[PDB]
Amino acid sequence: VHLTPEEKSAVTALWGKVNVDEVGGEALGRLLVVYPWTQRFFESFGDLSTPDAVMGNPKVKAHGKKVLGAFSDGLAHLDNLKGTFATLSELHCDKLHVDPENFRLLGNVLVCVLAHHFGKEFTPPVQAAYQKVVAGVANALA
Amino acid sequence: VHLTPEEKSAVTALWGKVNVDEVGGEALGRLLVVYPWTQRFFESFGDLSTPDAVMGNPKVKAHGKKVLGAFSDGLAHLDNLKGTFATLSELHCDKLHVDPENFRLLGNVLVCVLAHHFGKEFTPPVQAAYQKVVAGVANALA
Amino acid sequence: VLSPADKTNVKAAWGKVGAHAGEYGAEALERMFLSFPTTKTYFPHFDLSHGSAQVKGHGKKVADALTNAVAHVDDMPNALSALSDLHAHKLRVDPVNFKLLSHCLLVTLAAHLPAEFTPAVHASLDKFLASVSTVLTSKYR
Amino acid sequence: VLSPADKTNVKAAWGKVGAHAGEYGAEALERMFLSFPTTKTYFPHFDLSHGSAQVKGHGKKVADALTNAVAHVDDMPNALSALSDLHAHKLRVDPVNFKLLSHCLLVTLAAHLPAEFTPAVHASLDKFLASVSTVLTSKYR
Ligand code: HEM
Ligand code: HEM
Ligand code: HEM
Ligand code: HEM
Repeated sequence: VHLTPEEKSAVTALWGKVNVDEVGGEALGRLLVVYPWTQRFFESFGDLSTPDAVMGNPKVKAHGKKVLGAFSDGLAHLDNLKGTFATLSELHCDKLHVDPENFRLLGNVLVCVLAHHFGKEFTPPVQAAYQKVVAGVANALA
Repeated sequence: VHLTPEEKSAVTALWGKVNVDEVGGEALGRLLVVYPWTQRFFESFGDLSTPDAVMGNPKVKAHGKKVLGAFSDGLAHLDNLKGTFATLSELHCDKLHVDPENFRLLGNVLVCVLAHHFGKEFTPPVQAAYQKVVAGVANALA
Repeated sequence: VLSPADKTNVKAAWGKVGAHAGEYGAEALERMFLSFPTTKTYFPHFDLSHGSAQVKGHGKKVADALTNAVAHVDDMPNALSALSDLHAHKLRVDPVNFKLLSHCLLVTLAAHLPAEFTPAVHASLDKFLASVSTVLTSKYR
Repeated sequence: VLSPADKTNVKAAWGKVGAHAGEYGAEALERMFLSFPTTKTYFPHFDLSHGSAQVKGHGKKVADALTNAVAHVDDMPNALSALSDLHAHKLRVDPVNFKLLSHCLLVTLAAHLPAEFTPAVHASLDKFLASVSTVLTSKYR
């Protein structure tokens, strides 16, 4: 996961404009709605029974924020991603088994949510930089 | 990739009984046969037009051996697997520049051919030790 | 797109399995649970140790679902309708897990049918198991 | 597999795309070629740089294949018959790559239709694209 400076620029230039308080919840919500089997990994998380139900379930929105944090943490330490998400997957015991594909799906959902919030600004090369990131972070959680 | 000692016993014991010269060729042919798209990465290898053909093709059989060779060397270099399939992916330029999934398909096919040759000796615990291995390897090459 | 020849290879391979139906289903489960331990979260209320009455019983249940698909291979969606619902809606099974069992099922066949598990028969059983797995996941799509 | 309300959501979403059809297929391809660079091996005889006339035409070919699936959503295998054949037999496309284009297409719509890309609509578009990909890859199964 070596990002070139242009890749680094693209990711961080956009990630400062991010409504941190909400985009995590948008991303985690849309995952539980678009890929329903992911609800199994929560549903001990309130009512997860509709788009609307999920989009405004408080523990969704709250854990969205952690997800976004987790991500910025990957940003600041690309070259050592397994060592940043070390105590992360560890402090979860056995809540982060799932299969690495659903980390990749979460990361693609986030990409969809960024593009949704930035439109034209989320250009194809900006996407490519983020895909590199989501990729390395996914594979870290493993 | 931590193999336990009994996982290690399982793998190595079976692995010495293995007729190297061709189990590799059996596993690479079944790949081109079971998942046809993978022929695109060869077909320079000659005719890949029927089960019978792929199984017979000489370059299939030859690279079967190389493939088995890569495996024994991952067996002898688990904890820094990346630090072993480095020369491997590098000397290929952009020949292993394909989705990680297909490295995992090759692994499973091999597991099938090992079970095929060892029947009852390929117990579920022996299989599981080998799944750990193919996984670390695939994640190394990519 | 199961061709006439995949259908022939699958009915064949199956027939040889014979009554070792459930047994081979049990072993596939056991292979799955040891090789892919994430999968064990779906069976918390099971004992998953060797010789489990519960893995035998469910292994027989999975083998008969499969036999049913074989037996109704041209109308698998209707045949597996209720199982599509169970796995997708009810149990919320991650779709990846069907690739893992399918593979433990082909490993188990390989190990018990060294004569029947030719390249051609392997490819047709894989196509068959991918078609079943597609149905069982079709209430996600 | 596709509910009446998926069908409504997908036809709605294509509605707003309007004539930006080909364009958005072009851009989805470019997102795929830049984000998933293995995919470029399928297009060697293509110049894949920004504003390629070739990525626009192909991008318009892909956009009309999909509009055709939408128009014939209840019989996609017959509709997409000839493209199933193209993609699996002639071109031997790796199935994983359909998941990648699908994602780049969902990302392109997200970027061009902020109001229409509700969670519900995103789900439906994901399901529609998964059914199309299942068709395009069905002559492997
Ligand atoms: C999938 C990506 C996930 C990420 C990135 C993530 C992130 C985090 C972070 C950063 C923390 C520490 C911060 C803090 O404690 O305030 C934490 C703790 C925690 N995580 Fe997660 N988590 C994920 C999935 C899950 C799942 C699936 C569960 C349970 C079903 C879960 C349950 C918890 C709990 C209970 C805590 C500590 C207490 C709490 O705040 O609820 N997480 N997680
Ligand atoms: C995917 C798993 C693959 C493995 C494990 C593998 C293994 C190897 C190894 C170990 C060598 C060096 C031989 C030695 O020093 O003993 C080699 C060389 C080579 N590889 Fe591969 N390879 C793979 C895929 C491919 C592909 C897809 C191609 C495409 C044509 C390819 C083409 C070649 C060629 C032409 C050589 C040099 C000539 C030869 O020794 O055959 N390989 N490979
Ligand atoms: C070839 C693919 C599969 C077939 C044919 C199949 C078949 C079945 C059948 C027939 C039942 C009903 C059993 C009964 O009535 O007692 C069932 C239930 C169940 N299936 Fe599957 N299944 C498949 C794949 C999977 C996978 C991959 C998982 C999860 C990893 C899974 C998890 C379950 C669970 C948890 C139950 C309920 C267990 C219980 O409470 O008894 N199945 N399946
Ligand atoms: C939604 C999924 C897809 C659709 C609707 C689609 C559609 C099409 C169409 C309509 C054509 C015919 C174009 C013509 O005759 O000029 C075509 C050809 C082609 N498709 Fe796709 N395709 C899809 C997925 C893919 C993927 C994932 C790849 C590769 C990664 C791919 C690679 C190709 C290639 C290489 C050609 C031939 C290029 C040429 O020589 O002009 N397609 N596709």
